[PDB]
Amino acid sequence: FLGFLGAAGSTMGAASMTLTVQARNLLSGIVQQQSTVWGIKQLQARVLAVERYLRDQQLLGIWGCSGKLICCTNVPWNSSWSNRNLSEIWDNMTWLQWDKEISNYTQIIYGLLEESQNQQEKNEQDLLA
Amino acid sequence: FLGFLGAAGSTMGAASMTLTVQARNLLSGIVQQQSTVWGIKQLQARVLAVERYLRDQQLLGIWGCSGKLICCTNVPWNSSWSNRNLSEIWDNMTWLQWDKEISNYTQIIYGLLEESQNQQEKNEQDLLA
Amino acid sequence: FLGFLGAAGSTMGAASMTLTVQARNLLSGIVQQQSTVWGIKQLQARVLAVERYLRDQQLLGIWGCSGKLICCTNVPWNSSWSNRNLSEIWDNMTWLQWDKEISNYTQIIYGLLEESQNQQEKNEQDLLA
Amino acid sequence: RDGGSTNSTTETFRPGGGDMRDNWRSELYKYKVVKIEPLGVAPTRCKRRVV
Amino acid sequence: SVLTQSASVSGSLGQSVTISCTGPNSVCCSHKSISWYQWPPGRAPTLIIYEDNERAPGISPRFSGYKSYWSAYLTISDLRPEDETTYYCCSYTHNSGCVFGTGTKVSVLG
Amino acid sequence: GQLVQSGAELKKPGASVKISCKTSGYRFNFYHINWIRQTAGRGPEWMGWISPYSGDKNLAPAFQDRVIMTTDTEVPVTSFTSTGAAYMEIRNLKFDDTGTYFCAKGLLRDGSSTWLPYLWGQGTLLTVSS
Ligand SMILES: *[C@@H]1O[C@H](CO)[C@@H](O[C@@H]2O[C@H](CO)[C@@H](O[C@@H]3O[C@H](CO[C@H]4O[C@H](CO[C@H]5O[C@H](CO)[C@@H](O)[C@H](O)[C@@H]5O)[C@@H](O)[C@H](O[C@H]5O[C@H](CO)[C@@H](O)[C@H](O)[C@@H]5O)[C@@H]4O)[C@@H](O)[C@H](O[C@H]4O[C@H](CO)[C@@H](O)[C@H](O)[C@@H]4O)[C@@H]3O)[C@H](O)[C@H]2NC(C)=O)[C@H](O)[C@H]1NC(C)=O
Ligand SMILES: *[C@@H]1O[C@H](CO)[C@@H](O[C@@H]2O[C@H](CO)[C@@H](O[C@@H]3O[C@H](CO[C@H]4O[C@H](CO[C@H]5O[C@H](CO)[C@@H](O)[C@H](O)[C@@H]5O)[C@@H](O)[C@H](O[C@H]5O[C@H](CO)[C@@H](O)[C@H](O)[C@@H]5O)[C@@H]4O)[C@@H](O)[C@H](O[C@H]4O[C@H](CO)[C@@H](O)[C@H](O)[C@@H]4O)[C@@H]3O)[C@H](O)[C@H]2NC(C)=O)[C@H](O)[C@H]1NC(C)=O
Ligand SMILES: *[C@@H]1O[C@H](CO)[C@@H](O[C@@H]2O[C@H](CO)[C@@H](O[C@@H]3O[C@H](CO[C@H]4O[C@H](CO[C@H]5O[C@H](CO)[C@@H](O)[C@H](O)[C@@H]5O)[C@@H](O)[C@H](O[C@H]5O[C@H](CO)[C@@H](O)[C@H](O)[C@@H]5O)[C@@H]4O)[C@@H](O)[C@H](O[C@H]4O[C@H](CO)[C@@H](O)[C@H](O)[C@@H]4O)[C@@H]3O)[C@H](O)[C@H]2NC(C)=O)[C@H](O)[C@H]1NC(C)=O
Ligand SMILES: *[C@@H]1O[C@H](CO)[C@@H](O)[C@H](O)[C@H]1NC(C)=O
Ligand SMILES: *[C@@H]1O[C@H](CO)[C@@H](O)[C@H](O)[C@H]1NC(C)=O
Ligand SMILES: *[C@@H]1O[C@H](CO)[C@@H](O)[C@H](O)[C@H]1NC(C)=O
Ligand SMILES: *[C@@H]1O[C@H](CO)[C@@H](O)[C@H](O)[C@H]1NC(C)=O
Repeated sequence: FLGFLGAAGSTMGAASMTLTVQARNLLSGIVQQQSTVWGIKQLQARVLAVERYLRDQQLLGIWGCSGKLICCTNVPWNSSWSNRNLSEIWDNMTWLQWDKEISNYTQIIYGLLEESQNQQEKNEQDLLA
Repeated sequence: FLGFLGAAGSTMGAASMTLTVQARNLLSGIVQQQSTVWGIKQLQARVLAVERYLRDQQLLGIWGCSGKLICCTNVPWNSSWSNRNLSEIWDNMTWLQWDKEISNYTQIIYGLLEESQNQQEKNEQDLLA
Repeated sequence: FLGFLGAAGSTMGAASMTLTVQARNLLSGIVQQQSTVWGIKQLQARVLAVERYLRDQQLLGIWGCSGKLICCTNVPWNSSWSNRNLSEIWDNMTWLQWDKEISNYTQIIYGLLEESQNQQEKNEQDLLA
Repeated sequence: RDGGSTNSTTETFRPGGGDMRDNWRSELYKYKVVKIEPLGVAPTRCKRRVV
Repeated sequence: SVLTQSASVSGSLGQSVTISCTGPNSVCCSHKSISWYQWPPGRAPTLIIYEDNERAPGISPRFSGYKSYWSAYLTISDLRPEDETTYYCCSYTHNSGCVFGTGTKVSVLG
Repeated sequence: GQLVQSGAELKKPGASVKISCKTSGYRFNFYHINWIRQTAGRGPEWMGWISPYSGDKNLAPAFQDRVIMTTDTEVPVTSFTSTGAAYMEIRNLKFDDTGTYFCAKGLLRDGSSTWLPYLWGQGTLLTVSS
């Protein structure tokens, strides 16, 4: 085990096997004794952390993945996003340059995910006799 | 696509097909440069939003629906809540007058949901040989 | 029904059948009219509640149990944690003395849970032809 | 109490109100603050569905 | 009483031995719990077996209980010197106190 | 936990005697307290049990009219243990009542054998003679 962000320079698969370390060490909780400028700061920072966490959890849930970590979808990979095969992506690039290469088309992928999940749920509603 | 609350006057089914727009646009995140009365306000409002969101997510989870959006239960629809058939409800009323008609019995339905889910989980615990 | 923490002195099973009362009454929401020392206090307390709740929900999700309440794992009960059989544990001790007896080994159990769930998800990723 | 004299002979009591906190203890004597740890791990004969 | 045990039994070191416990249908066996106790004469007993089969905390796996439709049994495997004493079975349900058997004295030879 | 019974008493036939059973090392209020006797002529005989929590008693028919079982209220020690005391008074003693009497703590807080005597005291010897 390498620690938080330890696999930042690793291959995307090597980092993917240990995403849970980074995901867990994302939320802290650093007690207090503020009972002041410093207090205003500590209170403001407190909110932003769980705020980003809950935004990400909201996104995970509105994609059919409220259970976090690893999930699959019904959305096909449109070749226009990236033209690299599987070996190249998972054993030649790290997650950083990957998100750099796909940041152009991230929100479109997010929309495709939400819509595929909504159609799956409509099918579930249809799915009884 | 009509936008946030766009189907407020639509039939309950027409709005039900696009609940995800309203559900997604429920959480914001409006950065800052407060580094004051205005700051106290912005900080206080920040909390209340995700607070209501987490109360609703708590309710969703304690009903067996932490995955959000659309889910079904084992609770039968007691006719005393509303006497309208399916066509009338889903193609004659909007969600607003619906929640007005059922607000009398909302909490009872919530209790039935939580208890049915708890019994399902007890059955799951029983469910191994 | 006994109420919040009503089964604190009950057997672990008697309390286990009604964990949902304690779990639900864990999150409040006590409005406001602070529009002051009292306001600083009420704002600070507001954060800590949902903060602990979200830490617990984070733990639940990183164990494969974001649906809350009752879930099972692939982790075997190592006898070194406690040597008591099933009858003794579920019908002779309460949850308080239980958590006292197992507090020595809680974090190890949590790590075993997270790792078993991660391996299950890796298997899921492998699980298509 | 006073300062300890010859033991068990006589005991003398004078009233004081040295601090204000004792009044809070006088009305907070029955209360106590605890935090809920809603996370319990326990052994059952249950395993999750195999992948 | 009406719950009869084998009056005496003996077993060799490292072997096993079985004690019986039977009586009328009013006391035995189906729908009635059986417990086993090690009860040296002149001393307080020790619970070995409860709920027919389920052994008391800390009891060695050498001890086992088994209840059929006509009789109940207590099996001691890998006999030791300390197993040489007196043993009792009890018939009980929930609202009725213990009903003890006639008793069995175990002797460990060799 | 430890169960400590009263020592020993000598009583003439027709008299009464009261045996005590002081408890410690466990929550006295939670486990039933049973009273069981042992005589040379009739063997082991279960007499009855009493709940320190509710006061509910269950006496064997042979002792329902001459045995009185009582309990005190538990004296807390920490939170998971306490000290307590139960008493059994047996009257109209006869020669066949001579023997050893035991109080015993139950097995489980819930289940199919809650009252089942699990933790036993050292016993109190009662002699009936002239
Ligand atoms: C940071 O970046 C660097 C650089 O990108 C990256 O290093 C790369 O890591 C990847 C995987 O993590 C490597 O790919 C693997 O390479 C493994 C090692 O190759 C073995 O073979 C070498 C040749 O051995 C011959 O010669 C020696 C004498 O020299 C002789 O004794 C032998 O018998 C044999 O004839 C050998 O020298 C080499 O030894 C180095 O490494 C070992 C530890 O493994 C160490 O003990 C030595 O001291 C020496 O430093 C090594 O033994 C190879 O095993 C592996 O192939 C298996 O695994 C893959 C899965 O990964 C399977 O699919 C496959 O089927 C095999 O089972 C794989 O090829 C890559 O070579 C590294 N280097 C690069 C790319 O330049 C770091 O990991 C990055 N770190 C982080 C944290 O990001
Ligand atoms: C706000 O509230 C209003 C009012 O409540 C609401 O409007 C209602 O919307 C619902 C559904 O959204 C409507 O119900 C549907 O009606 C559809 C339209 O009816 C068609 O038929 C009309 C008659 O056509 C004849 O005559 C013409 C000449 O006039 C001729 O050429 C034809 O060949 C034919 O002979 C026609 O005039 C009408 O045209 C209007 O609408 C079209 C767009 O559809 C537009 O282009 C025109 O300019 C004109 O404005 C229309 O073509 C009907 O198709 C539909 O039936 C199908 O769908 C349902 C599922 O919805 C299926 O179950 C069914 O099997 C069919 O496949 C359905 O009946 C209702 O009529 C509206 N009006 C009311 C209730 O008064 C808005 O939607 C609300 N908006 C929001 C945002 O809340
Ligand atoms: C706080 O702690 C206390 C102490 O630990 C705890 O009390 C224990 O609770 C557990 C379970 O909650 C009890 O275990 C159960 O006991 C049930 C009651 O036993 C029945 O039998 C008694 C004997 O009856 C005979 O005698 C009477 C005359 O006296 C005669 O009429 C009868 O016909 C019969 O011959 C009886 O006296 C007793 O009555 C008491 O309780 C009833 C309510 O039940 C009340 O009406 C009376 O006034 C009196 O107070 C009672 O009827 C028993 O039913 C049960 O067995 C069933 O359930 C289990 C599952 O629990 C099944 O597995 C099993 O197969 C049976 O179906 C079980 O044995 C235990 O006895 C209590 N006492 C202890 C441990 O000392 C509290 O619950 C705790 N409370 C909290 C909130 O934590
Ligand atoms: C894929 O992307 C291209 C270009 O962005 C777009 O035209 C097309 O509609 C997308 N979907 C496909 C090809 O299914
Ligand atoms: C339905 O509601 C009525 C009235 O509120 C109530 O009496 C009844 O118990 C409920 N449940 C049924 C009918 O199953
Ligand atoms: C169980 O615990 C012991 C002691 O903590 C440890 O040595 C062992 O590796 C653990 N796992 C087992 C026995 O599978
Ligand atoms: C039950 O308890 C015994 C000792 O009382 C222990 O050796 C055993 O591991 C426990 N678990 C079982 C038998 O599954």
